[PDB]
Amino acid sequence: PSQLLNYIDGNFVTSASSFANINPVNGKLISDVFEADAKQVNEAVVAAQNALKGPWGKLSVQDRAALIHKIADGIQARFEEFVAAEVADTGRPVHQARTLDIPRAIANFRTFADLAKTSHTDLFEMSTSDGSGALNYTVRKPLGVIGVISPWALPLLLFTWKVAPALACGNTVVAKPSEESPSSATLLAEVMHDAGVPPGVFNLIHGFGKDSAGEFLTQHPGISALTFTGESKTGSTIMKAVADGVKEVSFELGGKNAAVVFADADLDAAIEGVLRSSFTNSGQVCLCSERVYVHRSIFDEFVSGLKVEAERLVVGYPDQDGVNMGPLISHGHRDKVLSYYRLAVDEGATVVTGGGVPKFNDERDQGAYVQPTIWTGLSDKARCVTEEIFGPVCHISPFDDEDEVINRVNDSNYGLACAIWTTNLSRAHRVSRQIHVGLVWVNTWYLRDLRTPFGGVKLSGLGREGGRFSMDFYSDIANICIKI
Amino acid sequence: SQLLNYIDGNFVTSASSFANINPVNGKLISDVFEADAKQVNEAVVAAQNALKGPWGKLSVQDRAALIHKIADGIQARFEEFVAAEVADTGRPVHQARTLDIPRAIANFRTFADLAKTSHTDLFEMSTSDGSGALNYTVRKPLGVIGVISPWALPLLLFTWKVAPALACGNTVVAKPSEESPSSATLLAEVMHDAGVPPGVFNLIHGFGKDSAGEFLTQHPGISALTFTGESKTGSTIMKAVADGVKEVSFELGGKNAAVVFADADLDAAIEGVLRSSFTNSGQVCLCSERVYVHRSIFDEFVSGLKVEAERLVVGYPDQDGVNMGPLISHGHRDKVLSYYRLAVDEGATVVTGGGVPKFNDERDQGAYVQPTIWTGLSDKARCVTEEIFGPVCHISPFDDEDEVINRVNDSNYGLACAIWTTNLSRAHRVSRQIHVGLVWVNTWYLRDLRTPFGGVKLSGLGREGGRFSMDFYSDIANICIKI
Amino acid sequence: SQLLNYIDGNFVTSASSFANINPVNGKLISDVFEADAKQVNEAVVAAQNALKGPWGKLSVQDRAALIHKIADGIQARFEEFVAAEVADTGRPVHQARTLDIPRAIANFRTFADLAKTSHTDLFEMSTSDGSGALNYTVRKPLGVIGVISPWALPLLLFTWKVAPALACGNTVVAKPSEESPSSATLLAEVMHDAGVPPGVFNLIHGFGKDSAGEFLTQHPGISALTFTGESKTGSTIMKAVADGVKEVSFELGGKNAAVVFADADLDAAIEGVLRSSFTNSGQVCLCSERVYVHRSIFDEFVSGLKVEAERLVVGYPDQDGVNMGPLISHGHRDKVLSYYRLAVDEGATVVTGGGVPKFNDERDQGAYVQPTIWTGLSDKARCVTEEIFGPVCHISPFDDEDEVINRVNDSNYGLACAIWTTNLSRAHRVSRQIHVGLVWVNTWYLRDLRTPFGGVKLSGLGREGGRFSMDFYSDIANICIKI
Amino acid sequence: SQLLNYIDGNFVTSASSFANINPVNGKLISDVFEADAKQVNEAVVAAQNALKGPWGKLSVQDRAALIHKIADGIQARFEEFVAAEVADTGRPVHQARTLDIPRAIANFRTFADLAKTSHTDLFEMSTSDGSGALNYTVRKPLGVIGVISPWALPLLLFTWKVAPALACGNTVVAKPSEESPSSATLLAEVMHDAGVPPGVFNLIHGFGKDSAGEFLTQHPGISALTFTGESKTGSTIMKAVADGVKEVSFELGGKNAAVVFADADLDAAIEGVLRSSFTNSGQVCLCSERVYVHRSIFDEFVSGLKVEAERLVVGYPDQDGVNMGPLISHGHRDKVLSYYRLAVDEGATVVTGGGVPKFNDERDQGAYVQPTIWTGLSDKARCVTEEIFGPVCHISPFDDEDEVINRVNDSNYGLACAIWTTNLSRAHRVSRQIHVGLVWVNTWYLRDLRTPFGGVKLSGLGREGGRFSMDFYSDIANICIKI
Ligand SMILES: NC(=O)c1ccc[n+]([C@@H]2O[C@H](COP(=O)([O-])OP(=O)(O)OC[C@H]3O[C@@H](n4cnc5c(N)ncnc54)[C@H](O)[C@@H]3O)[C@@H](O)[C@H]2O)c1
Ligand SMILES: NC(=O)c1ccc[n+]([C@@H]2O[C@H](COP(=O)([O-])OP(=O)(O)OC[C@H]3O[C@@H](n4cnc5c(N)ncnc54)[C@H](O)[C@@H]3O)[C@@H](O)[C@H]2O)c1
Ligand SMILES: O=C/C=C/C=C(\O)C(=O)O
Ligand SMILES: O=C/C=C/C=C(\O)C(=O)O
Ligand code: NA
Ligand code: NA
Ligand code: NA
Ligand code: NA
Repeated sequence: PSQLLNYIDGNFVTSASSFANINPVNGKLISDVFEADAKQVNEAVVAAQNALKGPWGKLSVQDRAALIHKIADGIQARFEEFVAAEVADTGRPVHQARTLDIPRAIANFRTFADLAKTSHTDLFEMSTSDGSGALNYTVRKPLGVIGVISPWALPLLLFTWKVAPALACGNTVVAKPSEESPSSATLLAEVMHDAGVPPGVFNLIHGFGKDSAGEFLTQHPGISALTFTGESKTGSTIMKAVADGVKEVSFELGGKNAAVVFADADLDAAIEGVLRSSFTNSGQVCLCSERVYVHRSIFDEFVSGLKVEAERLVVGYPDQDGVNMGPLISHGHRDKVLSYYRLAVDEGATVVTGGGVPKFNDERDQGAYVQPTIWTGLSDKARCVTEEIFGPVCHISPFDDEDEVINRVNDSNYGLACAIWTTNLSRAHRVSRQIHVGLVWVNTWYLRDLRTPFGGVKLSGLGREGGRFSMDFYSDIANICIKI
Repeated sequence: SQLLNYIDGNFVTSASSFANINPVNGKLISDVFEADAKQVNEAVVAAQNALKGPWGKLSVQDRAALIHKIADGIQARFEEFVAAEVADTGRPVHQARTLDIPRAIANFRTFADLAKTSHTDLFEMSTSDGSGALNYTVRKPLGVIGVISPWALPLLLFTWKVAPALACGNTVVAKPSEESPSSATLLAEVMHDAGVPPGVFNLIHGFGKDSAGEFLTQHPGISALTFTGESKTGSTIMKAVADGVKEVSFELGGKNAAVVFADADLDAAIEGVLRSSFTNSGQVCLCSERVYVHRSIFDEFVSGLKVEAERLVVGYPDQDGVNMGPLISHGHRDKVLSYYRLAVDEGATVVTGGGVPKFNDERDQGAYVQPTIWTGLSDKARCVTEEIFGPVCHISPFDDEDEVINRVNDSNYGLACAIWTTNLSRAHRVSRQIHVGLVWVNTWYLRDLRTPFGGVKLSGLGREGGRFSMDFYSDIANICIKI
Repeated sequence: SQLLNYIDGNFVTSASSFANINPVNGKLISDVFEADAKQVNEAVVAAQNALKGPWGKLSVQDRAALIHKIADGIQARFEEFVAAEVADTGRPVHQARTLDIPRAIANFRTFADLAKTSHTDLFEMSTSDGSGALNYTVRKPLGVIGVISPWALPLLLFTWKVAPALACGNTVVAKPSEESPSSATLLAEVMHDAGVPPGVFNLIHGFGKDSAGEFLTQHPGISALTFTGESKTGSTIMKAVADGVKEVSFELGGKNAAVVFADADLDAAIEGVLRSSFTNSGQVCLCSERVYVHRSIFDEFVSGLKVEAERLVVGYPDQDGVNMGPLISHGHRDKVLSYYRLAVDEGATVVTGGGVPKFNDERDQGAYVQPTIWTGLSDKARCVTEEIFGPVCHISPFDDEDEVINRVNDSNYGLACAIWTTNLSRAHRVSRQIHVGLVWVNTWYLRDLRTPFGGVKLSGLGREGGRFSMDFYSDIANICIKI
Repeated sequence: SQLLNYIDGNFVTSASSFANINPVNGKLISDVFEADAKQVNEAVVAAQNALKGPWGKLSVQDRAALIHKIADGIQARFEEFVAAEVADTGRPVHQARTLDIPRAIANFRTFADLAKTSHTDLFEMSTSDGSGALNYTVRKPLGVIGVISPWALPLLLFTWKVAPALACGNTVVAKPSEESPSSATLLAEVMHDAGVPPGVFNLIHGFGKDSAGEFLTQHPGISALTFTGESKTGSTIMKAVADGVKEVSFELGGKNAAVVFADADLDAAIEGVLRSSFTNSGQVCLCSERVYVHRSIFDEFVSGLKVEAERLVVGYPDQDGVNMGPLISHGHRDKVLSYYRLAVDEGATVVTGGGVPKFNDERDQGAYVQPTIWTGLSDKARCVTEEIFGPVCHISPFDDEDEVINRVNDSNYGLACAIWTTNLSRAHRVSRQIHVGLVWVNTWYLRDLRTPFGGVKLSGLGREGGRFSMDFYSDIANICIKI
């Protein structure tokens, strides 16, 4: 069918070997993707290094920002093509792609272009022993070549979340999208080319991780930084890989996030909110709630309500009427998720709903669908309650006391996000500050202001991105001290 | 003299002890107790528990007041700290009195003040339902901070990490260099006497591999590791903490250049390069071991620096008009001399020094070397590309501005650079093109503690100082309220 | 018993003096020397000259250190300051010990700390020739700051202006209220003893119109006039400095509302509104003279507040259990009692108070009034729209959230508002809709000195506090270097 | 043509009208309708109401998008705006195409962008009960912004105020100079076509006293008055708004100095001072009317500048290589020529110029004057101390750096200064000592829109630009939540 090429030094190029891109809706082949080899990865990095010395390196911040807005214009001009690409790779509902995924990719470019135009640095005056003084001023310069490695959860959103600030800060880029979701990134390369982005500034390499393009990229001494979103264990691997070169790193690594529903929550809103936080993108978001804590006084009503709403969810085709959930990303990921579904039963869970695979009795049975699933009855120490599944699942447990639930939320090796439901003013601020995570939402979930710091604690990450945090990470911060 | 660990509010010995040796005369100063894995665990657990005790309940203002009390404690025992630092390292008493100890005090006071005045951000946004949302950020303590520090500027560097760590409400497990354990031990006494709650500040003594340093980096209970020292050690530590994805902050030395343009105040530049090459006997990460001087003033510059270099007094720390003490250790002298010989083998001209002075007293059992200047090596020579960390510099002529910028940047390191020029445009044009974290113009190692400090390439990861320290030593959390 | 001016490093008398009267008993406390136009000129010229003296050459660190010594000086004479504030105003000794004097000290320390830690901005831009330019900003002293303060919280308000003025390196000519001259005079002594150079801080006593206050505002040698007091006086001062285009900053009182929603913690709201209505006998610009209570809890709220108001002990500043002292002066009492009468004529129900207590002792020669609560007036009544500045509130029921927001905002003033609610969305939704400079939720007059402070409409111009004071009391200069 | 008011979404005429006259040739360009007091009231009331309409409901993002569409609209009619600016003022077409119109576009885009990216502050504090509090600040629209602008840079200065006003969500009543009403009227058309809701932007035409300008300043319905123009007028306006305590922001011109040090690039400095003295025929608030040149290069500088001034082409706005058009009006020429005479009477040597060119065509009916250079005047001469606002400069020698700093600062004005020097230290040392809001080194009027812009002394009150505009055109509110 279609073919997805690498984009290296201003040219789309094939490779000696290719791999299949499979549609998870029906198991069908979508495209062949050309896997970049070590030589092609080197060529990309070298091209990126050289482009720093070319026209790109000479652009004013204003001209750079203008070109980045042109990249965003180019995505907007091919909006439905990008929607189609993202949907084909992942099975996500078309409505989700049209409202979350593709708009956020456009917004990523525009916001960081704007931040680049408006951001400034610092001036520090000091006295000296001779009485004449000195001036210290800081500047932001490009860090150099940014290696970007992104996952399949929100392919274009996460890819552009890294590529946008990288380019806004005047860096050049070598970027490796997930082998599961290569299409929109390839379309993005086309937009870059058509927008007139100079050769070598943006390079797209396809492939896998170990023994493939991903590993080749992290090991290349020519990069200045590696920014990554994906599995915690992969973060550790990458951190070791770049250590000999002391490369700058930025990791967002998923979690085992909790939602907490206090007795004073708006109960219908909380049920809807937890439905969203547990089952959005079929549970395949690092920010999803796989643990839910509900006050004992409302526990039964909450569980019954969520069961009903989960069973109301339409699981099916991306453009099907009223669809809420598509499949998992791949048969391989479904294997992991189903193994946890089995483990929960073995650990003594009550399966409130789901727990298996829907039977469609059509081509979708060859796809990688699972049921939205709710568990109760597990202890806080069960594997299914402590390890990240990354499926459309949550376990629900009662609690009695505010300090109790705070400690239970924090009793985790992860620390990415938490969502709290309460109508009480003091409770909202008092509890949120005590949760050991990078991101707290109160009475909502995954509401994003791109200027805010975003990241996690513990195994969930290293560093922050977003707003000034990205402007700092993707820049060399240099202090220049002038003796007067 | 005995130096004990300080764990959970108590001074404790260990099963193993090692020698602390004065580098001036090779004499024994103290027995130092080496923390084992069990004690390192005891320290981290104590620090974890201290976050949940009285320390964790202090307001930012009360926390800052207590930190100013630590600073008062150092000031009150000022000469004791001076003598501890001098005994360990052989540094001139005058340097200890003007740089090392006052900076330690200033580190605590500055970060205490930054903590009092610092604030975070508020972002407003609109939502679909027309009600809006607000996102605000807060800085919280990161948790337990692991601190591993080197011997170059013992108390200064130790407190450069410990002060912001405490100011941000963290607890600390700190391991000073086995070569300079004394002032950190006296700090533990000041902390105790100021009434810092047990577990908040813990001091562990020992080495790196198979010792307290390694055990600290491997401990799952810490939240960050901040480190200053050798680049290869940074790499090792970065691998060590990777499985726990710990926050890291590294300053890793370098091979720094000074550049003297033809329009420099020549006398000021000679004096400045003498300072940047030979301060603390050249044992500062920021020292200029490479110097580039415009061809038109090269001979005059080299001659002038030779004269000044040979006027330097190498002797006892309290000796009249002393300029230089010994190197930190005989082991370090072995490294440095090995480089002295390598320079000759590489075809260098030895403008001055190149050996060790002869004292005919106890100092001959110490670890002294001479201030040394080389010329005549190529840019690819090992002696011009590898960090020596001794009182040495190589001087090379250059002709063009773009040329020297490229030669300065042609390095796997990238910590600092000092530029000498009287020209306005040149200062700003050139400074911005040097690939380092820190540039000084017409000075060297002039420090405003609010500024970002750190390196690029093999010279580091991250920035500390001012708000960069307030961010690194804090959990930054975003709280989003849907209205 | 005699209060002198402090001009160019010397305490000086004047040709005329006026009486300082104790409002507890109407007795004479001291005679105060009134600065004439000639002495006001002498003060401004000395302040101009001090800018060129040792004060001008101090580093920001040395300046901050000295300001901390001023604070130390107040702390060393803490009880004398308490006695001074209490004598002039009749405020309870407990209030003076807990609010007034500690805030004056905190004012100096906080702005000293901000001076030490604050920095400015660097902007890079590209140019036609490809070489670029740098713009950087600096904060410099504005010059001579004229400070005019009121009698409400005499030392607190005086130092609220003097502390940032001095922290930013200005020199100062300051005129405290004729009603409360004592603590400002003691402050002059602290400055003197602290070694603040002559001319840096000058104290001038007197009245407003046709006296020291007027003369100061009309002097061409000042660089700014900061003022807290009556709104119409703000307008007068704004016209007075206009020909010189002087920088101005005004906080001008108001007619503040407290709002108690049906979901409020009722007991907390009652105690809260007791504080916000009767603190300092209702003589604070931030006091709530209008109160809106949801009709479901209206009767219960008014009953509870009546009981608590009637439990207030009104009396001597050192009286066991005293809660309220007198009004500042007989003349101010005349105004307040005029409003007490007007309220009755306007149809008010007097829930409690409404007159003067009968003590049958020397307090009857003082300026006491009763804490007072009204109900039953229209939103357009004079007693509900005009600032009384006494220990009084009118309470009105309301039904709807949008209704009460509009009623709060229906005012020519806009200083502060206190809102009582336990609902998360309501707190943030309502607070952002109130047209004032300052909103408190579930509290009142809780002050973080870093925050912007000021009013809208007739309640002010500009903001002070934190960075806003650092900006106002500074020349902000932009320096652009073409490279 | 005919230029109408734009009020509540409609173009409207008036009872009275006045002439718009081309200063190149004295010909009538348009009739302009003068808004009366009734119409000013209608505009302010329309602005107040528009705050409660769809404008007030827009998200910051949607508001910024709309402002970007305003900018798009000006760009889409770029040459129409150019022709309008040129017709009114006689400015060179090249200047209008490179400075005036592009800056108007950039004004809207920059403040739209700043609105999108700017945020506010979060401060945490501890309280007695140990539960804590949080203070967060928000930026809200101030309300109705009155804008009064002058004829020096008509659309640039008009949009410099209107853009941040709209970006901060205010509504606007704006009064452009009677001398240059065209581009503002075109801007009203752009707003209308972009779909800016009725009442959000209102344009009123007329004069000052007893006309639209005065009526606007006296209207109690405005929330602020921002103004650029003559110092005396700023003073008058400051008095006019005083009774309402309206927020004010003033930039008020000056008597700016250029300084040329002996180490300057002399050719660059000659070119630089040519630009700073004669750009827009010297009709910019920032122009250098005083020049100080080191004695050692004084003669060479003056001869060089004389030659370059005499090569300036004075003539038609679209003439081949024109450098200078006429002055704004015959009335302004009367003022400027009166100063030309006065300089001679004060004993000046007329190095070049001093009269009016003879064209022998329609330009003789215009308002042209010659670029003029004087020498030989005292620092106290009227022509050296009073703003002329024509294409003139006086040049005086100096000997010492501290001397020249004092001479530059010896002025009742303090807007800007340009300094020429190749020395690094001198650039930073001297710039910091000049008592003005704006310093340029080795350039002049190089603008980064994010930087603070304003003057000291009689040259202004407040700063605008970047965050300073975001603060001025907003209500800053502090919301304190007790937890
Ligand atoms: N950046 C600097 O300021 C700095 C300071 C001193 C030395 N150095 C460089 O390194 C050389 C010094 O030798 P060194 O052994 O003292 O440097 P080092 O970097 O190995 O030692 C620094 C600190 O880290 C500890 N450490 C060493 N190995 C460790 C490990 N595997 N895990 C945890 N901690 C470990 C040490 O005990 C010591 O406290 C010098 O020649 C110089 O080039 C740099
Ligand atoms: N905002 C506040 O904190 C505050 C404080 C005190 C009083 N007030 C209000 O004002 C009334 C008090 O009367 P007041 O006379 O004491 O207030 P005032 O505003 O007239 O006096 C305040 C200060 O300004 C000075 N002053 C007065 N007129 C002046 C003038 N024309 N030029 C220069 N300085 C002048 C005074 O001497 C005093 O130091 C109260 O009833 C109350 O409503 C407000
Ligand atoms: O040996 C390296 C020196 C580091 C200096 C600092 O960290 C400092 O001065 O803050
Ligand atoms: O005539 C006065 C100059 C005004 C310039 C500006 O306000 C600007 O360039 O922003
Ligand atoms: Na796929
Ligand atoms: Na030692
Ligand atoms: Na009195
Ligand atoms: Na005209």
